[PDB]
Amino acid sequence: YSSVDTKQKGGALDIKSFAGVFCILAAGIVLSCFIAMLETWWNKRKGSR
Amino acid sequence: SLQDLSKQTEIPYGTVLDSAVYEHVRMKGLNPFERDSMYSQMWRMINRS
Repeated sequence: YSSVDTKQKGGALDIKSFAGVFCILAAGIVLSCFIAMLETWWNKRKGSR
Repeated sequence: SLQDLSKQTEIPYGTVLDSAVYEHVRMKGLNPFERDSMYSQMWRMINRS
């Protein structure tokens, strides 16, 4: 009956609350790998810097 | 106040066994006619185990 959940009068952040931040870094990692694929092909056609 | 003590979230409380205080809170807690949340929540904490 008591709705008084005692423990959460403030608290530290939790990895699972911060997950949405790491998603941006992960998307950056994925997109930089993908972009790197395009130069990794095209430099084979340039044969030069 | 006893309202705070029965609604606080930090400290366990109790009394001496078989005391007229323990029995008074029992009379306010186990009685079918008395139904105050304050006294009944005092009792449950006093009634545990």
